[PDB]
Amino acid sequence: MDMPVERILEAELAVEPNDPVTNICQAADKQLFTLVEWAKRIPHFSELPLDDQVILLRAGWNELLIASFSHRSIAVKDGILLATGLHVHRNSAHSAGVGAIFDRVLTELVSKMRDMQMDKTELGCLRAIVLFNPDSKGLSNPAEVEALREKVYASLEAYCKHKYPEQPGRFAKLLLRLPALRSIGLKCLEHLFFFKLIGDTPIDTFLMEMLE
Amino acid sequence: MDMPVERILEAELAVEPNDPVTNICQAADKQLFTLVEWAKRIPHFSELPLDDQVILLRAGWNELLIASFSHRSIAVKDGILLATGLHVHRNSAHSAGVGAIFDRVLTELVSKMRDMQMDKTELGCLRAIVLFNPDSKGLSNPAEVEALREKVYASLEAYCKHKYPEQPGRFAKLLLRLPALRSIGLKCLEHLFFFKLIGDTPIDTFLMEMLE
Amino acid sequence: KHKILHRLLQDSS
Amino acid sequence: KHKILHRLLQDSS
Ligand SMILES: O=C(O)CCc1nc(-c2ccccc2)c(-c2cc(Cl)cc(Cl)c2)o1
Ligand SMILES: O=C(O)CCc1nc(-c2ccccc2)c(-c2cc(Cl)cc(Cl)c2)o1
Repeated sequence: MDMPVERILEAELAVEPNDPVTNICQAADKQLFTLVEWAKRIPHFSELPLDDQVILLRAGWNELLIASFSHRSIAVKDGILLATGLHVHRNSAHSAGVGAIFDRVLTELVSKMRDMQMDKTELGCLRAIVLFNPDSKGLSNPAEVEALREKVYASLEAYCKHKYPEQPGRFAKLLLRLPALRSIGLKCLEHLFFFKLIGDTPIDTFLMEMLE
Repeated sequence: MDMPVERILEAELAVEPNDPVTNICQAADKQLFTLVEWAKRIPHFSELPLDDQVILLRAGWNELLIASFSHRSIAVKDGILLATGLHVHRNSAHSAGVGAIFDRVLTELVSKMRDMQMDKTELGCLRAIVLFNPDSKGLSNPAEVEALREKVYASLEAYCKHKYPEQPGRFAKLLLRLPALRSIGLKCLEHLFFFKLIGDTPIDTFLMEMLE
Repeated sequence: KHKILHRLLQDSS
Repeated sequence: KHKILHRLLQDSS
């Protein structure tokens, strides 16, 4: 295999851990460092030119962080588990004025992951697909990233057909959480740009750099 | 079949046709009427409660219109073909100040449809999937819409495996244009809200109603 | 009050 | 000038 699911799963395992908006932002900044470590352990990522590694993560980071804390939250009720160890409940999120986007994360991502019991190899592969985004602007070789995307979802199809043979639509189902992910990532990003613009919230240096 | 691709293809065939932003907006308003006609010819859509039919189209319309004019544009170079019969070139789009989103439509949708020769049954099924969006807020029975989504992408998988057996990754590839679609739909929507807010552009009544 | 959408969706044609 | 991202991405670990 040019893209074995074993190594993608290891990537995930290797990086395994009062204003709620402040908490969320501390966690996000913490996990930005862990994101870079994760990406390097995805097969072939580190072999890309540094400029393209930068473009993919600049393009992907918000969706990659959202995919993690969503999957990490499956066993939680009406709330998310942060990397800091702190659970945030929808009541808290609503009371800080981020209820709507918070409800979207619960209903479109967390719930859907719990319902189908999305395993960690599957989270891995979805995040790998999101990382290898051939639509990212300025890539020196979009075909290369497209071909890496192709190898990830071919391995994912085969993992699903083998591991859950009883669920013939599981592969499609996994791929059909990516639009919601794109959508929630863009609304989250619009919120962080607002927290920044306003100076309501402490934005640590690496989060800050991803918002410039 | 509970969701045969024959009928989805017929739906597509049945509805087949200077400020460029004005032109785009006239076309959009024209096609909103054709969208409703299209939706009714998708199997099971008309059987949903009127309230849910409203919610799905309110949720879907922008992506449904973008999917159409993108596929309609495959044979066009560096431009889109409107339903009005008018081609818009990227030079025009850039000169009206909508180059960036216009380039996104070309690079992420039109080009990708041309490259893979996305056929009309496939456009049909992708639009059906987008229509049957179980994440839409306020649906009386999300499970029903989820189950209709499931039946569309099962038929699509089978159409692809049968029609293009040489391309084992074609199904995944089709589903992996939906995130870009979600993304471009939201940026298009943000533009139209700006044209409206500003009174730069004539917004006809039905377009106007979809922006309230 | 989605007047126009509601009307197009009732009409049996 | 993505200073912090560039530095984390060079470091061989
Ligand atoms: O603990 C982690 O793994 C990271 C937590 C985290 N990371 C983001 C984020 C969103 C988008 C981009 C980058 C980080 C968010 C977030 C969550 C909600 Cl419900 C709302 C908002 Cl505005 C943000 O939370
Ligand atoms: O002729 C048709 O089939 C419809 C044309 C059309 N329909 C939208 C639209 C976008 C979003 C929502 C609804 C309609 C647009 C559009 C295209 C660009 Cl490149 C930019 C923008 Cl801002 C809009 O063009």
